[PDB]
Amino acid sequence: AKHPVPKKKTSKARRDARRSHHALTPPILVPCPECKAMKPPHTVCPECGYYA
Amino acid sequence: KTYVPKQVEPRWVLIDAEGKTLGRLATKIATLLRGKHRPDWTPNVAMGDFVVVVNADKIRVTGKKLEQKIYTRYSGYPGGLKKIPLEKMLATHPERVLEHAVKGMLPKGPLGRRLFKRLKVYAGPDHPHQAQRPEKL
Amino acid sequence: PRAKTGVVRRRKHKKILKLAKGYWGLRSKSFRKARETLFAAGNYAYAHRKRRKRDFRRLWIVRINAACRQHGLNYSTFIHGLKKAGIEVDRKNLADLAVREPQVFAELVERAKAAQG
Amino acid sequence: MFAIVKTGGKQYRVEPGLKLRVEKLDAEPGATVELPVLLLGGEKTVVGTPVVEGASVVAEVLGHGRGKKILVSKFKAKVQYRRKKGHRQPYTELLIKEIRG
Amino acid sequence: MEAKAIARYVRISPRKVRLVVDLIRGKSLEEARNILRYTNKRGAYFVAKVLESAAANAVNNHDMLEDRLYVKAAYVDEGPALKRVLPRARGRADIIKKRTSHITVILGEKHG
RNA sequence: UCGGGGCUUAAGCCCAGCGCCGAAGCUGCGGGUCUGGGGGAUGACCCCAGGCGGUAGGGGAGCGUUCCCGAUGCCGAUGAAG
RNA sequence: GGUGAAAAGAACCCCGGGAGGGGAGUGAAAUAGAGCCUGAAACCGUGGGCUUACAAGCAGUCACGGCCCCGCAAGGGGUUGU
Ligand SMILES: [Mg+2]
Ligand SMILES: [Mg+2]
Ligand SMILES: [Mg+2]
Ligand SMILES: [Mg+2]
Ligand SMILES: [Mg+2]
Ligand SMILES: [Mg+2]
Ligand SMILES: [Mg+2]
Ligand SMILES: [Mg+2]
Ligand SMILES: [Mg+2]
Ligand SMILES: [Mg+2]
Ligand SMILES: [Mg+2]
Ligand SMILES: [Mg+2]
Ligand SMILES: [Mg+2]
Ligand SMILES: [Mg+2]
Ligand SMILES: [Mg+2]
Ligand SMILES: [Mg+2]
Ligand SMILES: [Mg+2]
Ligand SMILES: [Mg+2]
Ligand SMILES: [Mg+2]
Ligand SMILES: [Mg+2]
Ligand SMILES: [Mg+2]
Ligand SMILES: [Mg+2]
Ligand SMILES: [Mg+2]
Ligand SMILES: [Mg+2]
Ligand SMILES: [Mg+2]
Ligand SMILES: [Mg+2]
Ligand SMILES: [Mg+2]
Ligand SMILES: [Mg+2]
Ligand SMILES: [Mg+2]
Ligand SMILES: [Mg+2]
Ligand SMILES: [Mg+2]
Ligand SMILES: [Mg+2]
Ligand SMILES: [Mg+2]
Ligand SMILES: [Mg+2]
Ligand SMILES: [Mg+2]
Ligand SMILES: [Mg+2]
Ligand SMILES: [Mg+2]
Ligand SMILES: [Mg+2]
Ligand SMILES: [Mg+2]
Ligand SMILES: [Mg+2]
Ligand SMILES: [Mg+2]
Repeated sequence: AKHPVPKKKTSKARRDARRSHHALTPPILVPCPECKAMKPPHTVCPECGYYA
Repeated sequence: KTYVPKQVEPRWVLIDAEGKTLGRLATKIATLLRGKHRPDWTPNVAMGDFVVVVNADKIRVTGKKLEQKIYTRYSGYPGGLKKIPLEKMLATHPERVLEHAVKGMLPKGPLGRRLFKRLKVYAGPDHPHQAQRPEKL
Repeated sequence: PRAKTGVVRRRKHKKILKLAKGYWGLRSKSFRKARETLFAAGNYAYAHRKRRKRDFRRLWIVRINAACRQHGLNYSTFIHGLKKAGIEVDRKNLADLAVREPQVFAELVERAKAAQG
Repeated sequence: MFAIVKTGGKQYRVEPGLKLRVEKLDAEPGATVELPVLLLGGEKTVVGTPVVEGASVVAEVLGHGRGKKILVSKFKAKVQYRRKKGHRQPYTELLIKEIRG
Repeated sequence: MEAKAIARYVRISPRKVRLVVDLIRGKSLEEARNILRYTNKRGAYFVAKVLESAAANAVNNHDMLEDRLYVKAAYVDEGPALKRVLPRARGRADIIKKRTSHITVILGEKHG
């Protein structure tokens, strides 16, 4: 408001372009040795446990 | 309805250099980079012969151009204007001085820049003896 | 009797957005941006229809002069020759002969040569 | 064989048997017309003097018609001035028969 | 064949749920169940929940086999926004749009 | 930085000459409109010539929207308006 | 301000805490499903075709070329490289 403000509506082009790096990435997962299910590596998870 | 050529074929050519007046020669070279001599001239495709110059380190030039004529060169920074005289061009990179001319005589667009790539200048000769090479004058 | 705007305005707008299909961004979606674009478009074409005459007036001349010089003479002379001999043929375009049907060009060359001297 | 011919103001290369639309003509919708105008041939026949001194090319007129409309727009800015016209040029279609000449 | 499911009027901005949807478009059902299971986003919960329903329909309504169905396609569309005022400095007031989403997942048999 | 490249018995200046390129100017071909003259006993229509950049502004001819007469009519479920 | 001729306003089963859906069912029609006739535009999204990472722009126009699509054909439509 006070002082600076956009000089022009951003085009739907430039807008979406800015957003080119917004996409997510799937979580890193590995099949836990004990159970069959998936776990995030280096972590314990329910429906399972650990050795000592 | 006017004719339109098909996929041509790169005619190569071999030009001398010694004794040739820089600009005078530069003209002919350009007209060869474009078609303009090939009657199937097509201004949007590029099919002008490949040109290969040799012994460019020997080009003639009138007046006192060797000291008078100086090439400018701007870098983005302040005072970035460089003033290199002809004498120093040939003394160092000499194939350079032939380029700064023909390039300056080619069209400006994206095609023009492709044409520049069809030019091969050396101080030698001893250019890479690929294939065609019909010397001219 | 009241005559509300009704359909009239929509149809006139819609009728122009058609005309403006394929234009970049708003120039093809907004009626107002469209009309503006179309204005220039009409003038650009009208001016280019006059241009197209010259776009070939040239192309041919080069192509002619091109093959023309293979035979040792230049366009400006070639025409002096042809025009001298009264050979009003070869409306520049038809001097595509330089391309296909070369011999005939070579013929016209000698004719023009003999005419001039 | 090749044959340069003049009509409707423009010139045209012509082959035996060849469909070709040209500037409108006043002629039966099927009649035969020699374009008595002719220059050159497929075997060299330069029209030294303007026309070929004695020859011509036969052609039956397919029919008549009007070309696709062209919108001629005129617009002068700052000055509330616009004009719009639809133009459709007429043209008689031709079928080249003989090069006899 | 194919079996769809749609959760309409979900109180959550579409721009934000869309990220999670893009994350599982065309992947297996088992793959998605895991992806959405460990994706860190409020949107996952919703997209997962509609994903699950899309399965039951596939099976309990269209015979298709769980052991081999995937996300043929998916997408979110924006529904009507709840607008609210918002007191601002010097007495001015802004409206703030609490937006909303229609989430859609469509499944299909793996191969044939 | 002469627009640039580049140019020196010139691609500079002066004097002479033959060419060619070059506009939406002029010609060719087709068409429109107006105006005038002519044929048309004829409206219709045909022929010939000429005019047709345009702001303020004057004049002329049309297009669409709502409603009324034409309607105790006519179209409409084999599909109205949109 | 407007479901439909009529509530015949969707029993029952399925996923879900609910919302909301998917089937089943009513109806001439459910994309008439309940702020429900018609449902335009801006605006957001999914899929498909053409296109783009050496390129200088009032975003178009003119020409040629490539790809994709229509028709036996001459041809036409979309896109855009120079
Ligand atoms: Mg000096
Ligand atoms: Mg370009
Ligand atoms: Mg450009
Ligand atoms: Mg009004
Ligand atoms: Mg202007
Ligand atoms: Mg102005
Ligand atoms: Mg100069
Ligand atoms: Mg002299
Ligand atoms: Mg009269
Ligand atoms: Mg009278
Ligand atoms: Mg005038
Ligand atoms: Mg006027
Ligand atoms: Mg006045
Ligand atoms: Mg009137
Ligand atoms: Mg009646
Ligand atoms: Mg009836
Ligand atoms: Mg019925
Ligand atoms: Mg009927
Ligand atoms: Mg119907
Ligand atoms: Mg009405
Ligand atoms: Mg009720
Ligand atoms: Mg239900
Ligand atoms: Mg609870
Ligand atoms: Mg319910
Ligand atoms: Mg159902
Ligand atoms: Mg039924
Ligand atoms: Mg129906
Ligand atoms: Mg139904
Ligand atoms: Mg409908
Ligand atoms: Mg309905
Ligand atoms: Mg509602
Ligand atoms: Mg609504
Ligand atoms: Mg009704
Ligand atoms: Mg819409
Ligand atoms: Mg897309
Ligand atoms: Mg590609
Ligand atoms: Mg570009
Ligand atoms: Mg530029
Ligand atoms: Mg295809
Ligand atoms: Mg066909
Ligand atoms: Mg383009």
